[PDB]
Amino acid sequence: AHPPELKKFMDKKLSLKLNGGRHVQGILRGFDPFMNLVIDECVEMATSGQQNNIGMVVIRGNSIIMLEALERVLEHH
Amino acid sequence: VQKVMVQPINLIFRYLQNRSRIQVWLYEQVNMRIEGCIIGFDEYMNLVLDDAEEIHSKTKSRKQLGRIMLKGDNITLLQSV
Amino acid sequence: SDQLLIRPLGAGQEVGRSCIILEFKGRKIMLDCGIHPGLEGMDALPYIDLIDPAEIDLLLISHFHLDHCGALPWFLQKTSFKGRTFMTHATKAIYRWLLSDYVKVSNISADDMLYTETDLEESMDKIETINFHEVKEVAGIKFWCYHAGHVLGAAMFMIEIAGVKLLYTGDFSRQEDRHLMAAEIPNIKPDILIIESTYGTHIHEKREEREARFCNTVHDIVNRGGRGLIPVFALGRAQELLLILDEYWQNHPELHDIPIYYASSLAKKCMAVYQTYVNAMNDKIRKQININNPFVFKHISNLKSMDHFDDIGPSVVMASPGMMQSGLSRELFESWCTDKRNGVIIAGYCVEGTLAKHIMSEPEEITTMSGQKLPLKMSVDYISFSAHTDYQQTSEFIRALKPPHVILVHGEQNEMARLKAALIREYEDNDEVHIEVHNPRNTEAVTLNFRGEKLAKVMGFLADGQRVSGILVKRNFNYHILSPCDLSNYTDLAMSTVK
Amino acid sequence: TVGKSSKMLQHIDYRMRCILQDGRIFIGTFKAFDKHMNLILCDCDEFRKREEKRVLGLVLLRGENLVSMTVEGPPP
Amino acid sequence: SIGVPIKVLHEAEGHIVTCETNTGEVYRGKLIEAEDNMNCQMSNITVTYRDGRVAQLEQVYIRGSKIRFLILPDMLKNAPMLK
Amino acid sequence: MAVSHSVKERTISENSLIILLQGLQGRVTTVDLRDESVAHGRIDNVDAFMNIRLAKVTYTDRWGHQVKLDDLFVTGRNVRYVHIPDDVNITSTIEQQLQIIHRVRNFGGKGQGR
Amino acid sequence: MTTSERVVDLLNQAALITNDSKITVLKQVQELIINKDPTLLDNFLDEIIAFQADKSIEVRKFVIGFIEEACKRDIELLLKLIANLNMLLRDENVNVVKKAILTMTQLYKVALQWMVKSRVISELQEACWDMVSAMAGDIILLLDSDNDGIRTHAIKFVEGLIVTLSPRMADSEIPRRQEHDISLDRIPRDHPYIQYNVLWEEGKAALEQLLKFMVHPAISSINLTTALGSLANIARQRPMFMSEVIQAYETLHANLPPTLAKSQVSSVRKNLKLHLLSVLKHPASLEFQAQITTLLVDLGTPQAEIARNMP
Amino acid sequence: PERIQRLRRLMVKAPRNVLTRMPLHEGSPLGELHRCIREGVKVNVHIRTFKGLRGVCTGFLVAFDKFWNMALTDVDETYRKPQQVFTRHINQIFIRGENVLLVHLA
Amino acid sequence: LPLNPKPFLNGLTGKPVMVKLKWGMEYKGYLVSVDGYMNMQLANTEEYIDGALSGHLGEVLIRCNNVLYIRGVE
Amino acid sequence: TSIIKLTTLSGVQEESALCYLLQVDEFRFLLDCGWDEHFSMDIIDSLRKHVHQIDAVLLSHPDPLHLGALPYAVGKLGLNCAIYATIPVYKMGQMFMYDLYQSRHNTEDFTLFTLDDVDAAFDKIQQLKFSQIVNLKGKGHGLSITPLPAGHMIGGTIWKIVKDGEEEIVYAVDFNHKREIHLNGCSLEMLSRPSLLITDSFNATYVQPRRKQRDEQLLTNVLETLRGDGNVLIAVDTAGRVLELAQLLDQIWRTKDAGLGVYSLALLNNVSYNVVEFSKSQVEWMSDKLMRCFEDKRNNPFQFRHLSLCHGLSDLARVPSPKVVLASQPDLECGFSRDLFIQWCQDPKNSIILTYRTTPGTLARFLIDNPSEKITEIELRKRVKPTKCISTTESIEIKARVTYIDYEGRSDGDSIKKIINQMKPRQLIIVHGPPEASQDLAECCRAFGGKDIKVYMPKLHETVDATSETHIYQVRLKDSLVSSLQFCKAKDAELAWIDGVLDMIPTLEP
RNA sequence: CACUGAAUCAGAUAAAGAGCUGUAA
RNA sequence: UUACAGCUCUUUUAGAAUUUGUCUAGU
Ligand SMILES: [Zn+2]
Ligand SMILES: [Zn+2]
Repeated sequence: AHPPELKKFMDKKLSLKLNGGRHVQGILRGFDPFMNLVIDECVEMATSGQQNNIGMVVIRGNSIIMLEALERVLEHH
Repeated sequence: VQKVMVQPINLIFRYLQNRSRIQVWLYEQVNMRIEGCIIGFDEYMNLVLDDAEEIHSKTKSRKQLGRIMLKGDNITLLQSV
Repeated sequence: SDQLLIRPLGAGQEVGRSCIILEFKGRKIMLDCGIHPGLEGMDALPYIDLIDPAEIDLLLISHFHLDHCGALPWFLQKTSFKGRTFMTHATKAIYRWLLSDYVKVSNISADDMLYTETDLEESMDKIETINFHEVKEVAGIKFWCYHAGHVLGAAMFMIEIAGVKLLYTGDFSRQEDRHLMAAEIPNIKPDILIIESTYGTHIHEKREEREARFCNTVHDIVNRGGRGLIPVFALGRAQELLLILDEYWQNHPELHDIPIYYASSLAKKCMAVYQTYVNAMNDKIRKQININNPFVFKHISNLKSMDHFDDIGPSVVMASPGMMQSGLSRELFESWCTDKRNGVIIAGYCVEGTLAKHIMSEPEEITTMSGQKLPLKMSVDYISFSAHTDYQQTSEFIRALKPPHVILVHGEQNEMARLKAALIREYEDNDEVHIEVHNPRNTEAVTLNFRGEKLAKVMGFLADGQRVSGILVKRNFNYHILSPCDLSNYTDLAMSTVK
Repeated sequence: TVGKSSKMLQHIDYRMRCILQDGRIFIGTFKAFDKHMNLILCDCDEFRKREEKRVLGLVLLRGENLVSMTVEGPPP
Repeated sequence: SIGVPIKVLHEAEGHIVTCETNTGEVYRGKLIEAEDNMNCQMSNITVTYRDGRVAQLEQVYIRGSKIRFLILPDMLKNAPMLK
Repeated sequence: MAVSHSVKERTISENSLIILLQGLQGRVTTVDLRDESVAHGRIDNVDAFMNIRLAKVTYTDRWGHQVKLDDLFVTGRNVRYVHIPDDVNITSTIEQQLQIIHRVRNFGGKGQGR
Repeated sequence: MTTSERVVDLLNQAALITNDSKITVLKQVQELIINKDPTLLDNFLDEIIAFQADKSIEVRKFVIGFIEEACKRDIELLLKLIANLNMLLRDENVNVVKKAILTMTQLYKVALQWMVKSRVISELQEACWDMVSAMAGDIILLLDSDNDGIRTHAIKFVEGLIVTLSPRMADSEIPRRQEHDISLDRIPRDHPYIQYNVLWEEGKAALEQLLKFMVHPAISSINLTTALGSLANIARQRPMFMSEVIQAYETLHANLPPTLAKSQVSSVRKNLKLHLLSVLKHPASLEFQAQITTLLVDLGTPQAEIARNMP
Repeated sequence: PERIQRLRRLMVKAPRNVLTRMPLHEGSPLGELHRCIREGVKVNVHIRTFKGLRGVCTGFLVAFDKFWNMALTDVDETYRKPQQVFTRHINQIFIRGENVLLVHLA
Repeated sequence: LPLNPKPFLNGLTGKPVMVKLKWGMEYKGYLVSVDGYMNMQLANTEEYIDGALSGHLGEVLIRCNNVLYIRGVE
Repeated sequence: TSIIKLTTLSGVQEESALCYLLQVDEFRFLLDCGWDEHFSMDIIDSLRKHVHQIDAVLLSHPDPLHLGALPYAVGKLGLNCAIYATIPVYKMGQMFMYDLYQSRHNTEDFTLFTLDDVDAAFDKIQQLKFSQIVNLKGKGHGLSITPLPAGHMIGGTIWKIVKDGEEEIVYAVDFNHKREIHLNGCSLEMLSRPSLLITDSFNATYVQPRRKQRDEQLLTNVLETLRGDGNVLIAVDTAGRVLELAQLLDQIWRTKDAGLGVYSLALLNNVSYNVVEFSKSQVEWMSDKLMRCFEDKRNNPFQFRHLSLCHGLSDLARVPSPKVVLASQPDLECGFSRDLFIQWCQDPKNSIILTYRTTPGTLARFLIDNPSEKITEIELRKRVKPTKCISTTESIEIKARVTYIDYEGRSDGDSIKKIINQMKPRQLIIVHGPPEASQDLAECCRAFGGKDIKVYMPKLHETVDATSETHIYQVRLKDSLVSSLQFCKAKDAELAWIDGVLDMIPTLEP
């Protein structure tokens, strides 16, 4: 069970897409081989577009569909 | 400057020392959010909360629960309030 | 005082449970004690009750096969033996794991066990190690072992008791090998040869013709998309087969995609002995250790069990046991016998009553371990890899030494008697060489006379056709005759005076 | 996941009708698998549900999302 | 060792693929790196939502367990492993 | 009968209830799937992960459309019911399969096969 | 590369290792911040102690050994690392609590000596010592624990608790490794916070728990022969309790437990011979040669081995 | 024969199948479900649908598993297809424990 | 001082709990025993669906993957 | 009455080389030829006239002090005779000469011996094993050869010349009685009372500390330098005593509770990979404790999991910045042991641990005694032009912590003197060592020996006619041994007083 | 006709045991 | 004679809790 290669996303501004249509942004500060993320300065983008600063969070990796990059992230070949 | 990473087992354990009220978001259950204070957590992220309450987003009711043990399979986020 | 009694307590007119008592001038040497691999319980021991283990001086174990070292933890621990036992360095490192596998296979059999593994490990401290060609002395017995070939660590123990020089060859081979050397003809000619008689008057296919027929067999199986099963023993010829297939795939770039496996947990634990003891190899490997170890494989990996590898495309898996009683070499067969592309290669040997001997008659339908009947359609090829001597290598070995007395052990009674009949009619025409061949059975002693002049030395004050008077010291058999004055000069104890 | 008792090599390079959990039906040349039922199907079909057909090509199917495999026909 | 389809997915690193998640979104884009547990880093993504829309993204990273199937490029069907 | 050739796959079976429905390989059963589809055929070689490789099925979709097939392979996770036959006696066909594994795990020795 | 960038790289590495092989990486983090550059220990303290909540049991046993090696290097850090040592003592594993009792054995003498070197104390340091003494009294309650190993390490703790909380005399034979450790003679009695009379009765109340533990009928074998050597260490180092140890030796010698077999009854009888022979050399044992020499005859010791060790 | 006694004068685990794991689990909820094997208690198993409840099986219990897999025999299942209750009788069933919701006892 | 979840259930056996399942089903009763996977055996169990009493079931053995939270009720 | 004479060709009065010429009845054993560190020609001209009265060159311990002249004595001086040496002398002594050529070929135009002379001298060599009695065939007929373990380096031998009879001419130089980590000690009890012993007196006055006491001060010097963020240079051999320290260090770098593995062991030879690759092949040549831990646990004891081996300065720079390097040459004269000395002797946070006491004309003898700082020493480079070598001189200001810790495996003067006393050699010579310490060993073997010992202290180019008369003639007992009782070697078991006539080969008649 | 074999599941579960090697008293 | 680390073994028990080995989508 190899860990994720999320070192390219460290201290980058993510825009996470959780399950159930929930969507948060913020800056990654760490992870684990279960892909449980820690998101500093996390902003809750609600369904009505209302943004909510929710501090820094622990997001369980079981419910992370997709995480896009709002900043430039290194790529391999 | 490369900072040491904030692993997720640190920051849950940081709530345990601080006695800080958290607000759990639930896995595939958008309307209800458990809001308690961590007295203990497990290997599999089973949270023992205290003075916990269900926060229905549509009903706006705060059903007082008490000393519960939320399981790890249900957590999708750990907001700190 | 005068006679020499070679009493075969085992492997007399049989293969297995080897044991030879060597009694000459008060010293008893037991040569190469093992169990019989075809018997059960306490019957597999040699006839140890014909002697008492309290007065056996030496114990020279030739190599690590169970018919040559198997009865040893019973003998060193569970009897009244207090002598000194000797192996080579590479025998003892395989002995501890070869026999740890013995008490695991004899654990799922009947519970009248000979010994256990906690009785095996406390036997390792009583075993001393002789290196090759080095002269060790126990109770006045010089003995030094030669390279016997045939396995990694085997030995031909030359034994010299009072000028009578005997050679026990054990199981030896005289063909140059990929990882072994030929059996060494000594520069010292023995007075008594105790030689194996495993084949008698058989013959081998030539080595360049067997390894070509082997490599063409492995290559034709993987060209038709099939799987290659090579059932072989874990330690005898598995390691030599590996050198052939790894070398053969350095010489062929197209075969790099498919893989070669060896599937044994005994060959895993004993592969480090083949990587370490490079000085007991031949000259071909110990000059190739300058670049890289040839037992650190470049295209061959271990297979822990057949759950680990996916059976996608061709592969060559050489598992153990060799005669396919049970285990992983049997379940790889049953998974592969229902396809025409696959092919089994019986590289070792077979015994009547095993699956590897029943397959050679091409049965139409073999029986699974669970009782199911599977149609046998995979190709069967029998390619011998004997690592012993035929008649042209045993008779060449016995022309080079010319022993006055030859004792045949470690051979079945029909193939030992045909070897004695051939050795007698090979030396009944010429007159200057005389060989008296024996084939004694169990318990039947061979009485040989070796009367020799006793020679002493004066070197003290008596050293300068006159009279000789003084005190004489006998060390073990070496005599010295000295002055009464020269006990503080040569002898450790100088004098005795009371008032 | 799949162990060696279910011989998945029986139907290699065949044409396999694979029904997914959502209800879609993949029909393609069964190239390769693993111990997780990751299916390499070649020249695929996608039957949703009256029902529409889509041509996909070389589809890797995650083995969590497999319900039933059946044989459409011989190797074409 | 890893299986053949994971090795086949590593031989598609650097081509435009199609990924559909468990939630119904279809992700069309160049994939930069895929992992042994099918975690696919991708780039220059055209998405197609469950309700049916088109948005265009820059760089994503998809969890491997949240991928329903991957549509590999039709060039790749002549791989040395699929033969 | 037939057991697995994998120690990894026969000891998951020996320690679990799966060894039950490996005891009724060859009998016509009805396998109700997790998505409320019905598969009714002859069980052949169900593994340690309940991947049932049925033989000759009257497979029913979850909308009710019977499409009769000639081979079908059910995923282990997409199972809820295995309608085992009437003349089975559950605790005996478990003890028969545990007897078959016990004679494969030991299986005699040398000089005794023939 | 800088140590404060090598430690960060070894903590990003030890945060992604899943199995029990992270402690090879993680003991390297120990040796770089307490031995090579101890000034970084104040910086990376909050990231090592985060590994005490780990899934593995040897990672949280590393944290117990780390707090032991950081409080003996900087005892000022005990104000933070004592809230993280009781929850490793209240841990649900039993190999983890045995390591937490070993660490409380060394970090009680050092914690008490730190409380008396401070002539003035602070209220946050008041909250530390009553938390050390609360978890020192709970290891006494771990003599009633249902594990053989928890009871064994707790016996070796209360011998480090009796000797610490009972004063020295002129004939107190103390070894050269235990010389500068604190006793109850170098305590201050005019101290502000900690009190002499509280620790006076605390040292003998911990004795009474050790005494009645040994007259228990269901005491184990290796717990007994550790408690026999622990009564011999609180007699040679503290001759104030010489009248009480010999009373507990003869009570055990007249009343052995019948539950342990003869192959380990003779191991109790052998080791009881060794400690009574070793206590005889101590000069405060000459008062009670009517009891020690009486008991050694019943154990099977000749007169020559008794008469050789008389000082 | 006689020679084994001449050599003995020179001398100077349990099976772990599925059925042996049945009487275990005693300090657990699974071992209380072993009393239904012994005492013959009618067991009505709730079966999950994709999200919620599907039906109740109501059968005598034979031979359970770690995974809550179990072989009910005298089954009378009352279930609901996605309100139309359709009860059908099964003379012997195998329910895998992924689908079970809670084991009610009667 | 922290209170981990395995000491939480072991200090709650014999007491009235109210296990809420993942989809609104809720079962109060006397927690008898739990195991390492936290299967919850409940005795004298009555069912609360939608917060209202449905029916006294009896003895109820809830599988691990159904519990949302267990709550000590009084 | 064999004419046993030996001429000290070199290797006496602290010319710390070895080359001896022990004649046994017109059979010239050339015992143990070797160069010193800086290649003097005082042995080469002393071996021009003895390169044709020579046969059976008997080597010893693998190092250039015992086999260094042998690539030059074979490739240039042309001796065609048998060269008897054991297998680790063959495989590690070849490894010294590939790290004596190349360690100077990186710095200077070195053309004394080429690598084609190392191969030529190490192909005409007969690999022996310990206690392998080798009977010579030719102009020396009654002479047998027996190597016995010495314990200094791997496969280090003492020899045992035996003439037909009991003329026993044991050559025991630089031996070691203690059982160290990767070697077991020398026996010297299979030989009992010899006719001649050729021993050294290099440590005859040396009071050696305990091995447990000097493993602590190594570990104290290694740790305190590394905790202060500084490299450690260790000057060892390239195959002989580097196997002791790389086994001493790696069992400490494994089995300490702290995280030692952050500090990056190295092992700089030019041929360093083959050093550990051959030492993990001669496991049957090592200590019994070290051999039993292979035969019971299948771990090769030279399978190092912390020694990051390096072949040059380019491979050395790719390890983390604090490091413990054990250098190529024990003297600081050539190789990377000099190059790493000059790079970090100017930095006070570094340590330099000299482990071997070399010849007195060397830079590493200048640092063991007389510790000075502002000293002048040459610098030998080789720049890119095809290259060209540079010689230049510098003042270096040694301010690293230089410490000599004695890791040469030799016996001290209370055991190099006890073994000769526990033996009873009928003749003794004392053959290398200073004149201060050769007299200290001569005036105890003459004193606490017998009236007939006759020790020698020969000077350089001095022969010693060490042949003593104990005329021996071989009589075979003819008729009876029955009326006697024939007692044994152990104790007074019986009594064997025997009279008799002769018949002059002769016999004995009552 | 030449002499034995994957010990009841994953390259790391948990309690209680063992033996060797080393180093601290 | 005690206590800690390093590797090799023996019974008991786990191998049903987040990326495929026992389901909050099967919309
Ligand atoms: Zn053999
Ligand atoms: Zn044989």
